[PDB]
Amino acid sequence: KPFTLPILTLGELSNSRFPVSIDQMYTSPNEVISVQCQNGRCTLDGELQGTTQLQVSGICAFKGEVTAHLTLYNITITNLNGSPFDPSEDIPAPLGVPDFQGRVFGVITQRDKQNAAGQSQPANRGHDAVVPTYTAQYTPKLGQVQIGTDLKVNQPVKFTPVGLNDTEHFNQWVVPRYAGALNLNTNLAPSVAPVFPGERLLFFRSYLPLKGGYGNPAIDCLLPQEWVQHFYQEAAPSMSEVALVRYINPDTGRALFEAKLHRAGFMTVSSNTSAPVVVPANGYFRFDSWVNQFYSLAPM
Repeated sequence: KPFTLPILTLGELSNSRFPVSIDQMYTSPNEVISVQCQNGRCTLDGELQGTTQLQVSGICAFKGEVTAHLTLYNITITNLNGSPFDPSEDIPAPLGVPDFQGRVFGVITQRDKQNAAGQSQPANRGHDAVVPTYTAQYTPKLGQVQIGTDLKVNQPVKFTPVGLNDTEHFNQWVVPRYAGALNLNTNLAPSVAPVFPGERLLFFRSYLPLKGGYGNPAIDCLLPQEWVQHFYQEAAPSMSEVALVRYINPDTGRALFEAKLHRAGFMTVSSNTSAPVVVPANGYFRFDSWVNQFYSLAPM
């Protein structure tokens, strides 16, 4: 089966590491030469990796049960489908959980498991919450995270992400210790990097909302969520380690620039600057052909 990309403009692409629309394509800073994010990870032949799952509503979201009220609550997390999480499962953590250090802001909602006498429907409550992912309390692989905001113990919760609380401790390329400092992370999607001098990573960037403070925080993903979804659907065999892709202006049919789309599921370009890529609104990538690591990209 021939490999393809979905046909989607930048305005039709979603971030795979936070559930928001893409704002820009962006070339990696000089300091960012290797990354190992765990959401938005998928091989070109459709194998999801890391903590990647298919639903936008799963990205940086989680479900679980409140086990303790301390402003702070301990949550025993489940899989997103509500089934109990088995730490023995060969994934880094429940699929969808945040893959970066930061203070994730969203809303925790709670619907009671049973109805009160005289009520035909369950009681509900919900509150703003912060989920720190850089502290020892963030141990989703051990089945527990801590949130700060009442909430009932042993009643199920949903966390809907909105943005970051603030930029304190926001390091998008530092993978959390999913099982705490005593345990190595396991079953990680591998690190990716340019290996051709003068190439750098090409990111799909979103500027996340903030609850407060100064900032315009960026989260960069390797693949849009729709690309992950498409690759999984097609399951097209990869015929080499590198797919040459070109960004097309559809009304002219001309290629504006070219990029390497690597088998592991990430892109590199030939560029000397870290900056937003300025492109027409109607443009999109198209698969050209399979090449190899020695192929030299035209400067963009």
